[PDB]
Amino acid sequence: GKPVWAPHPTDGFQVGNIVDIGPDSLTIEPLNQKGKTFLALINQVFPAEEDSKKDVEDNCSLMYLNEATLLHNIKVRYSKDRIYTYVANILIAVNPYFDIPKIYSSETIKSYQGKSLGTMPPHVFAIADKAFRDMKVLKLSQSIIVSGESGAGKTENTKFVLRYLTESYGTGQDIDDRIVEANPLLEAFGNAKTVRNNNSSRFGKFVEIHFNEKSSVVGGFVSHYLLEKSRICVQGKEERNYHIFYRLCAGASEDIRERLHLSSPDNFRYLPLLDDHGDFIRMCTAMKKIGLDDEEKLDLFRVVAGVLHLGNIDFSTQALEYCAELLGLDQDDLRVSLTTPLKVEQANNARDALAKTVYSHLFDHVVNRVNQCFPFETSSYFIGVLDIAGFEYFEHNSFEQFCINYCNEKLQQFFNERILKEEQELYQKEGLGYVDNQDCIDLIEARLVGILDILDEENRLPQPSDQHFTSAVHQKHKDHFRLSIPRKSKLAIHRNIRDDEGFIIRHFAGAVCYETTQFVEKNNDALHMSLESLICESRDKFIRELFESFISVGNKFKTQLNLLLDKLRSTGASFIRCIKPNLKMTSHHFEGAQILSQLQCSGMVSVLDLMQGGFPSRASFHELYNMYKKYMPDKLARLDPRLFCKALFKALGLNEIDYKFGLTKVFFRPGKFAEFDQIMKSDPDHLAELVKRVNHWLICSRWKKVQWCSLSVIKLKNKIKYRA
Amino acid sequence: QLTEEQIAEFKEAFSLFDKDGDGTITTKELGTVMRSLGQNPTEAELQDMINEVDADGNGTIDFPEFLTMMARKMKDTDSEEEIREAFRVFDKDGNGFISAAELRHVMTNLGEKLTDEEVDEMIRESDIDGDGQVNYEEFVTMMTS
Ligand SMILES: Nc1ncnc2c1ncn2[C@@H]1O[C@H](COP(=O)(O)OP(=O)(O)O)[C@@H](O)[C@H]1O
Ligand code: BEF
Ligand SMILES: [Ca+2]
Ligand SMILES: [Ca+2]
Ligand SMILES: [Ca+2]
Ligand SMILES: [Ca+2]
Ligand SMILES: [Mg+2]
Repeated sequence: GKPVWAPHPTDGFQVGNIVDIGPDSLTIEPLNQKGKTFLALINQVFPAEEDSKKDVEDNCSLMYLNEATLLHNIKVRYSKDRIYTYVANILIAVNPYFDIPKIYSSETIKSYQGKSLGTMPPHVFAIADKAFRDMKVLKLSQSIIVSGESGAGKTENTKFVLRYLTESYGTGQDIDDRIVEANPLLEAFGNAKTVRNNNSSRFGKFVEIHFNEKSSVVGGFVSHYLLEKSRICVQGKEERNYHIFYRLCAGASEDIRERLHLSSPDNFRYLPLLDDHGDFIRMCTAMKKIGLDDEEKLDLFRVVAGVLHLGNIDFSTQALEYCAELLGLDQDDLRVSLTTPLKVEQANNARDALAKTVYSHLFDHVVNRVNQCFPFETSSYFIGVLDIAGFEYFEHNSFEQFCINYCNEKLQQFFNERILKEEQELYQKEGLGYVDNQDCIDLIEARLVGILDILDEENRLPQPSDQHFTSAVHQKHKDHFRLSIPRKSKLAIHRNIRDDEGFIIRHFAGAVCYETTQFVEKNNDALHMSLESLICESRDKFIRELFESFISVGNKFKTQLNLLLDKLRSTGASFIRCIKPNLKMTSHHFEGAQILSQLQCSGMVSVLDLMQGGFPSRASFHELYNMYKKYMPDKLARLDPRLFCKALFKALGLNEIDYKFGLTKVFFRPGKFAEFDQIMKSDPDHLAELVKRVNHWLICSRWKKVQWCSLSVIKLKNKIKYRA
Repeated sequence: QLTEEQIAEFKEAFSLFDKDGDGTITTKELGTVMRSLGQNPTEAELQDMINEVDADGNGTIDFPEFLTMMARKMKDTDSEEEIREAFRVFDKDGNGFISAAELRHVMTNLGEKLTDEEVDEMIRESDIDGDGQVNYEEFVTMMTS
């Protein structure tokens, strides 16, 4: 029969033919591989678009909207350097891994201003404009949630959003500049080279642009989440510490270099297409532009350098001299603090915990300092852009992944609620007529009985243990639908993990097996009081002000996340789903299964499932008229897309169940657009005959349209007189 | 207010304003169609009329808002004068009959695309008494169909 899409282990889907049908699974022959057969579940074989060469800007224009046809549409577009595609209001953005021309220019920015979604090609600029327009018209704060794996393109698209908004609707001066320079400055202190991203954000952010009642920019505000503390001291083989460290070492003047006792990064225990020298220059530029004087800039530099030398003390004399000097401490006070009777391992961890605490508090200071550069007393609305990593494959899932996957559960719920709301409003407006993950959220975060609280309890015990904590989780949530023991896994390596050494959580994106070693220690952000007192009595004013025994990481983040959701829930929301095409940072390399998996994990396939419940195919009268006028008589091709479509509906006699003539679009039940396309592609003469028998009605419709239009103009004329 | 059928007719007439369709119109489209049918409102008059229903403040108008904008208190005698006035928009020389050439003028002013043969067909279908022209009675009958 007709070719169909069927699973492919590396392409996600492949073309094949159904050669046999079973009650559970179908037999598929891959295209041209006669003799080769394989089995697929019925629910994993999908109809394909007859035209395999076309692409559509909005996936709702496909005759068959499923995960396979969507994968293919996005694939075609990507191969033509069209990285952006809609699923109704949702933007899918595939990372190109190269600089595509024209599409980010200031002149392109201008072409997007004031345009409705779908009047211009899909773009991050269009999502940004709709958010400004909705804020102004609806008088409602707005959020743009940009999601995806590390290296998917979240930070870049966030920066495109902020470029667009300031250029289009900014003040003209000096606050616009500070909005676009804020993040690159934060990236110095919060970004790092990882194995997934050369410029990975090791923190989450919500960046708000605030407006007055006249929807004019009055300020900005940045919230930050979960700075990766462990990277400060140790990093993986093919990874780096935060950019600042290398930028300072590379680009500082000889004067600063002597003051801070700096060398090449290879002289520091804590430490290419990476231009550290150039980036330092750009950083100083940003710093001056946002209003940092050289004193503050150097106060920042000294602390950074102080942390570097601190890491050079192993259990050194010169490093101790430099560190105590820069951090404003007495050498002896510091030496004692790192050794009071301690073993070598305990001494390393004291030095490391101080370095982490100092740096993290510096990052808090830098984020606050940035907010101090575009402050506001009051505002009416904001447009906020959320840039945080979601679920992603790790071979070992520890506490960091636990926190990020918990965040994803809460944000995915918001997305689910919002996408449902958007669809309901459409069906009601046009006259067309779920499974929460709250239980998984509750497992993690509920007071007293949730994992976060159980973890905190362990931290407070006289002898905390990862194993005691893990067992407490398993006993409390033995029968929870979302919780499982590793030895139940289908994968051998999970089964190697003892009951008290991990657990499985059935997250939105799929089961995750957590190894719980180090959960207790990772949940604690506190610094020992012997170390905190030391740094609090620094001869230096700046080091004292950074700071002016247990602190829960998980519950601190829960508080932050709940505040974020309060904000998000008060906004109208738009969603950009970013997609990493491969694991190699290379352009023109579309890895179908990797991309398919992202589409599944981020909830897009679920969104498609929802739309198959109603009218998944949606086409404007203009789009249809352009597609099908060539099949009709010249007389009909001379209308007027609305009347053209009206005449088709009348001539074909399309039923009210399958076809909805909307306010501006035709809405089709599943399979019905394909049936309509089929009707249009037969049988020229019979089609002509169907139009013929509708002729009188069509002439009358034409008459009345113009007759009732002139009556409208008379009433409008008379109204203007009534008002005068 | 209006009957279900009147609303249906005005919705089709609204597509002539809302050409990109779309579903909404501004002051720009208001004036063009108005000028296309021999009316000449100023921009302040358009702006002021828009103000009633642009509630809003965005300078755009949807179909229910358009119907409200056309609404006003009317005498017993008013709606008949308006229909007579609509006929005169077509009957440009005031001889009581709409000719093929007069319909073409109106059609083409409104951006309608059809051949002269199709303009003649329109006249023929409305032309009940068969004299090749559309008088007031036939005009009304067609408008009421
Ligand atoms: N639209 C784009 N155009 C050009 N390059 C891009 C684009 N999106 C991503 N990149 C490249 O990919 C890298 C990773 O993108 P980034 O936005 O940092 O990912 P994420 O924030 O999702 O971890 C960037 O540093 C940049 O080199
Ligand atoms: F590496 Be990214 F900023 F998720
Ligand atoms: Ca319009
Ligand atoms: Ca309005
Ligand atoms: Ca005449
Ligand atoms: Ca006649
Ligand atoms: Mg990022």
